[PDB]
Amino acid sequence: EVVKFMDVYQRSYCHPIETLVDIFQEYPDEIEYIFKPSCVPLMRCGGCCNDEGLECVPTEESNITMQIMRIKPHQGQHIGEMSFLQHNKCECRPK
Amino acid sequence: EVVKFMDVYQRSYCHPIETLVDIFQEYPDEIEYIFKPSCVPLMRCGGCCNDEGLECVPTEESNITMQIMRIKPHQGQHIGEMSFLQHNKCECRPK
Amino acid sequence: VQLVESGGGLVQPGGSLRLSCAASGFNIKDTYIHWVRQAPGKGLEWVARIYPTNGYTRYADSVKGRFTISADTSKNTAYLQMNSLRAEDTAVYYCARGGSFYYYYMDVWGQGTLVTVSSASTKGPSVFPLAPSSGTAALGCLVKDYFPEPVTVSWNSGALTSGVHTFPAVLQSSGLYSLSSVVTVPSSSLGTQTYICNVNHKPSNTKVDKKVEPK
Amino acid sequence: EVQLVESGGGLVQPGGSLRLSCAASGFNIKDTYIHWVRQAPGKGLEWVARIYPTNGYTRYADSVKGRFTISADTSKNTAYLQMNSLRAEDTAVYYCARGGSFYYYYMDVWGQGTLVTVSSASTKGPSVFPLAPSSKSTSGGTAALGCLVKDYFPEPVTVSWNSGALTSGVHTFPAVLQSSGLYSLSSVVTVPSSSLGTQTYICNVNHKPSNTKVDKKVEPK
Amino acid sequence: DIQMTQSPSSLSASVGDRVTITCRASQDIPRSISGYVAWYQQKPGKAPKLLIYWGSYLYSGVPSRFSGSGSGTDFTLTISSLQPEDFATYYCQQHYTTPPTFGQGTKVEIKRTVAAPSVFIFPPSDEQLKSGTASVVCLLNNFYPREAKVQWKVDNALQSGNSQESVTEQDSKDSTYSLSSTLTLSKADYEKHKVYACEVTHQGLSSPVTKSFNRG
Amino acid sequence: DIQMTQSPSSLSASVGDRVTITCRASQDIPRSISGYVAWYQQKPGKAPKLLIYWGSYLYSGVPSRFSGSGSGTDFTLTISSLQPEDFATYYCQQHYTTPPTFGQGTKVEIKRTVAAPSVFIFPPSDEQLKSGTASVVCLLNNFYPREAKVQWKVDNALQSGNSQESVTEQDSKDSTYSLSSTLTLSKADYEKHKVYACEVTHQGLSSPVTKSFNRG
Ligand SMILES: [Cl-]
Repeated sequence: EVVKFMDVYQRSYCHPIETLVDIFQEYPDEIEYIFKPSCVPLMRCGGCCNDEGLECVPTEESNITMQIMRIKPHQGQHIGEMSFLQHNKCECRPK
Repeated sequence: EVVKFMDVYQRSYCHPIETLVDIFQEYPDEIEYIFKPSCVPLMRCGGCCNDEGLECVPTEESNITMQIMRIKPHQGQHIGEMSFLQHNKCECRPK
Repeated sequence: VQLVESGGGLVQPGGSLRLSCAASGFNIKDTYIHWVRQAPGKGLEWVARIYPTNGYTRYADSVKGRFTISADTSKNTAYLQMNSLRAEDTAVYYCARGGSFYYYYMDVWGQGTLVTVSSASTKGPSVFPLAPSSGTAALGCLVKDYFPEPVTVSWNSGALTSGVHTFPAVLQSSGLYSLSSVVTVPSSSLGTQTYICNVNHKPSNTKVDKKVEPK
Repeated sequence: EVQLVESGGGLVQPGGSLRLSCAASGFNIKDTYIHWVRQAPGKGLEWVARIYPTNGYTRYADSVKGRFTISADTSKNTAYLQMNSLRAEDTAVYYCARGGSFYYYYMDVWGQGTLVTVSSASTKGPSVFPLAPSSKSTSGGTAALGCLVKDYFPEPVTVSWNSGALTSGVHTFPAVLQSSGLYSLSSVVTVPSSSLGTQTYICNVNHKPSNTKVDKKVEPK
Repeated sequence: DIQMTQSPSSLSASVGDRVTITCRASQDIPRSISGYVAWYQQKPGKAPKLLIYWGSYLYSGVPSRFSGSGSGTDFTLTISSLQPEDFATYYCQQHYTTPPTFGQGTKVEIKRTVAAPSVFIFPPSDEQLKSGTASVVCLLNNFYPREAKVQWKVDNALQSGNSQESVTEQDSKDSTYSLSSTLTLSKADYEKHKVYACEVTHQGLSSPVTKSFNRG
Repeated sequence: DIQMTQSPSSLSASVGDRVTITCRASQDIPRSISGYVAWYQQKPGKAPKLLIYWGSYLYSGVPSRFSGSGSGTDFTLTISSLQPEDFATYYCQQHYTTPPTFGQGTKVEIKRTVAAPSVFIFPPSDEQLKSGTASVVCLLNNFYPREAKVQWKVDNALQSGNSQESVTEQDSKDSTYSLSSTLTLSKADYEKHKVYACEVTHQGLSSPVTKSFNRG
């Protein structure tokens, strides 16, 4: 069975979606620890704009705090509370 | 409230998730056309394995067919049935 | 959102004429603009298209090397320069847009402008009454001997429209056009209500009113 | 079933050397850390060393640095602690332990432990004497009997009763250190006095350090 | 260069009917491909108006009785409930490629109940006679169907080669036609005769209707 | 180098009680941080056994009466319903850093109903007497609490400096202790005297219990 064009368009247009984000990318400067899990489920802006001059970006953000295992390899481990960015509303905007 | 570690671990482990995939990356050879929408929602393997020698990969695949607008700039447009890969089951596997 | 063509008229074979298309409510910058024509009693024939920003153009084979399409983004106006005209170029010319670069359908059209390619010369009509005298009366105006088309007719400055039939012009064996406009009215109103036909032939700057009463 | 079994402990003189072994089964030591942890008599737990078998990465407590060496043979699934330059303070039960995985820093499986005694004194096998009920007839229907295991070095001794088949009511006492510098203990067991005269009670004593293995019948006189 | 073949060329249907019009591309295009056709409506003396785009999408403001579909080479416009105001020529257009091209059109006429013409005759004006020509006009008003016959009798002699008819486009509210017949004589010839008549045949009329006047 | 300070050093609690044991890290660690401590149980002559890991997770197979919690510097092990078999020393361990380090331990004794000792006396064996020494043993069997007093009387004269006691670890099923007292005399001294006795005081006993024998 075939997905109709207006359904595809609509499901794929710029909106907040559950995205699995590598933690090291949210904390690029971290040089002490590796993380377990190495990625977290965040509501984030995804999808497309139909428009090579527009990009899908957040208008309304919030924080969420998670417990993440932090391992300093060959030294030890603990669990730390970590803060991440989440996107509540997305709009398509000039670059 | 804080997301508990065992909830984060579980939600983030390697599984099929709805992912927005740019069409030009599924059809790297098709420079002739622009696509509208430029990306499609596909069930794909995401999340983490928590072992740098394991990676999240598909064990069971299927096709899905979607109608995509294809524009050949300054020539015309039509709607074409296009086929994509989808992931039904994901496992963590040696790399 | 609107398009308004101007510039049509009579022109001799071998001659030249330029048409204009003024846009409002959108910027022609963002879309394609097309010319499409229609010979009398025939179908639609695409002639040309422009992408105003970079000035990219495409033409039908039937006008290639004779017509040129252009756009002035600052004036929000498109143009069709027509050279080496032949009788077959005679047609109503429409301006149309695509709605966007990603749309190849034409969603807004102007009203059209007539181009007549003939060696014959302009001639304003005479206007004669078609008087009644037999609860319903007919009357009218005969608009005779003109060139080129078109003529417009209204009744009572446009306030009378119910029951008006303005006929399509016929080409007389002289090579001049003629038409009639009629309207049906309550016969009881004759004597107290007056009926004027307002005729306009812009090609010859003729603008006449004619009172039509019984004798 | 996951297990660790240490061996190699014994008596050793100050300045001497000894090597301990830890054999794993039911998992591969390749996939985790293996630790040694020790316990001096009456004291707490003291981590001594850790190895990551694959690459052979090692870490040590300061108290054994430059004297002890930890290693693993992945093909034999065995870990080792080489102990040199031993002092009296090194005396302890030494445990082998694994951390569940490279990502686990707790220790989930421990072996049974092996005793290391660092002393200049020398091995001496015990004498074993019976502790025979005074009477033979009783007020409570219950008789005590036992074995006195006297004058030995180093620890430990094991005692069983009737080749291990009699366990209910057995108390083997912790050894006491006598004036002489030798250990001594007793093992006792309570039994139905009515059974004396028809049932026999043997104590099985083993002092591996001196290869002493004695059985002693304990009866009223 | 894709030609579109539209069918039928013309049709006659009644108010409320489901009307179906078809378009076919000249080039072989597979059924996986769709959405490359637009449909337009053109009323007399008016610009075309977009009804349907990308094969099946209803344009903003168009009544919902209009729809379309298709794939491969074959597209359809459907009018689910035909209205009197739907009298028009319908055109398809392809924009799979450029040049974009149009079908030749489909003329939809509204079939309605029969209605006889009201007939009227007009002498030439005294003003016209001064210039040396006489036009006599016969008017057939608000009739259906379009087929009608109009004969000029001058002193009972039938005329030929000196009249011209015009007929309006079908009316967009009541679906009728009107027709004019204009007889053109020189003043000289006009003044030589007395009785001028117009004889009208139409299926709405039990027998011919005649209207006449005598020059005085 | 993180030290862990465990408390209490020892305690006495009853079957069914909720028992709480505490561990504190020497280094200042914020309350956002948790999960760096494991808890172990060690029974006498046995290896330690993991109870709780990552601060609060119950290890596979451990009874659910055990739990743990904590954050920052402060961790707790809780035994929700203390059982006789829970007699042991409990150790925490940190693995925030390496060297991993252990607290000093907490000795949990089970507090039970009082039970008087059954007392027994053993003469020295004829075999031992040949070698020139006489050990006389007094056994106090299956008593509670641990505090007990044992006096040797040789021909009614009280002895001192010539005996040694040993007491077992608390029993893991009935929560009692046993104690041995061993009087050591030369054969010569042993043979000079006739009546050998053991006098036992314990809170379970309404008055001292004496057991004796006469050499012969
Ligand atoms: Cl080190």
